[PDB]
This record gives sequence, structure tokens and C-alpha cells, in this order.
Amino acid sequence: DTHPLLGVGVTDPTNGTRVWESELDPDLLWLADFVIDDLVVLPGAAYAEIALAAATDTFAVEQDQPWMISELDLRQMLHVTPGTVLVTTLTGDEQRCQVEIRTRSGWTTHATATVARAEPLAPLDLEDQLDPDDLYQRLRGAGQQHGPAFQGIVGLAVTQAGVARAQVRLPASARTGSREFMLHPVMMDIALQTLGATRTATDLAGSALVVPVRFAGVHVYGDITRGVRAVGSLAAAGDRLVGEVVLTDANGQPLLVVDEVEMAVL
Ligand SMILES: CCCCCCCCC/C=C/C(=O)SCCNC(=O)CCNC(=O)[C@H](O)C(C)(C)COP(=O)(O)OP(=O)(O)OC[C@H]1O[C@@H](n2cnc3c(N)ncnc32)[C@H](O)[C@@H]1OP(=O)(O)O
Repeated sequence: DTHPLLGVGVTDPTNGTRVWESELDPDLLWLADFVIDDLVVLPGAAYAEIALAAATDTFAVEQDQPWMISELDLRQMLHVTPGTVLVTTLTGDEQRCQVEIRTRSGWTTHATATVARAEPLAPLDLEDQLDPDDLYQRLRGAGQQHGPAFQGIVGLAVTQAGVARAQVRLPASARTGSREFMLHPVMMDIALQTLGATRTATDLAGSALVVPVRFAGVHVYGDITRGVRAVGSLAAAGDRLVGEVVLTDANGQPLLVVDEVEMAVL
């Protein structure tokens, strides 16, 4: 019943802080399939799941998706090596809490997140088809090496306005070990990959490594492994890039909405 990324938790009686430790290894589940410059790196989406799982393990709430991520900061890349120990802390209350994700070196901080009670979903184009193989080739040429578990874009198009629209699926090798996820990281990453097909992205490659450094307004309305369509838009913000992605199910219901994904260009 133990979450494979968050691990097992205790509350420190001397300060009220909840603390978890998990043992990570490159052979754990699908982690080996997320590679940057030949090194196994923990994907940004995994930190989002860890923060949501931490809140869910701390507070009793009788809702399937009680939380949103107000802000998540990705401060330092994590190289997943044998014997890695991920240390998560949570402070706060059932309305708003602060999560910090570290590795045992002392400790190094990899991500911080503010988690809050979910805001409900409110009710208030000509295309050019693209080849998904070309997207993954562009990403690999930039040093972003998604293995089979992450190769979930199976159809792709871009609108005249430069918005990317993808048909998505969760590869079988990403499905084991997922029962405990609030937000399936591989699925969230697949949704983000759509940003690589926007006009802004292809103009930049027409390369440099583009990595997420901040998420704001991550909304989860259901089980995102039911997602079949992702729509992503990307704009320049000075030397950075800012995107927005929506993942919907086969009946058009939004499952995941990321209001801002801020990326650095290396
Ligand atoms: C093309 C389309 C493709 C689209 C295709 C997309 C498909 C999905 C691809 C997914 C890829 C990944 O998931 S990659 C894995 C997830 N991403 C990551 O791990 C990125 C982790 N972050 C980083 O490595 C770093 O931020 C890095 C980018 C190298 C910049 O590092 P530096 O510290 O050296 O530079 P910084 O100044 O710190 O970075 C920005 C700010 O970070 C913070 N920082 C420093 N100390 C801080 C502090 N004490 N408290 C808060 N923040 C602090 C401050 O906010 C900084 O300003 P100051 O306060 O003054 O310091």
C-alpha cells in the first residue's frame, strides 16, 4: 500500500512536520525510461505526484481529487542512482500545505510545492497533421530521451495558431505499480510533450534542451490515465517559455489542466 515514489511516512512530534522516505533506483518501475543526456533523471511530473500524495496521506478528505498544486518549483535535477533516498516533508493544514522534496546527500532540495484544496472545474481550426516520430526525434536531438514507457503520443497535429493537439495513450510498461498514484506522472509527462509540437517549439528547433522549472495551477479532476487527447499552447516569455496543457477523456471531460508550465532553455 506503500506509494513507490513518496514512501513511508511519520509525523515528527517535536515540530508537527510529516516526513517520508522512499528508496529510488533506476530499475524502479518506468524510471529508467526518463533520460536526459544519457542519465536517468526524475521527471518533473513525479514531483507533482509526490506533493499530491503527501497531502492525501496527511489529511483525510472524502473526495477523489481533493487537491490542486498552486505552485511547484523544480530547483535541482535529480539523477536517479542505486541507493537514492528521497526525503519529503509536509507542513501546514488541510486548506494549504507546503511540501519540500529532498535527497539524503545532509540534504539537497530538488523541488518545493504549495498544495491547496481543489478549485472545481467551472463551465465559465484548420490543422496540419504531424508525425509523432518527428517529435520524439526532435526531443532526443535536444538530449531528452524518452523510453518506451513515455512514448504515449500516437497522433499529432498543430493548428494555424500554433496550438498542438495530440492523441495520447498510456504505454503498457507505464501501468504496473500505479494503484497508489493521485496523478500518474508518465501520463502528465506525455501531456506536456505536446508542447514540443507547438509553433514556438518547432521554430526554436528549426537543438537546445528545454526543461520545466515551475508549474502553477495544476488541476486534477479525475483519473488522468483515462486521458486520450492533449492540447498544448506555448509562448515565449523573454528567455523562458510558458505553456498551458489540457488533457481530456474520450467524452471531452477535462482530467488534467496545467495553467502554467514554465521552462528554461539550456
Ligand atoms: C521546446 C518545447 C519542449 C517541450 C517538451 C516538454 C516535455 C517534458 C519534458 C520534461 C523534462 C523534465 O521533466 S526535466 C526534470 C524536471 N526538471 C528539473 O528537474 C529542473 C530542475 N531545475 C534546475 O535544474 C535549475 O533550475 C536550472 C534550470 C538548472 C537553473 O539552475 P540555477 O540554480 O543554477 O538557476 P536558477 O536561478 O536557480 O533558476 C531559477 C530560479 O530557481 C530558484 N532558487 C535558488 N534558490 C532558491 C531558493 N532558495 N528559494 C526558491 N528558489 C530558489 C530561484 O527561484 C532562481 O532565482 P534566485 O533566487 O535568485 O536563485
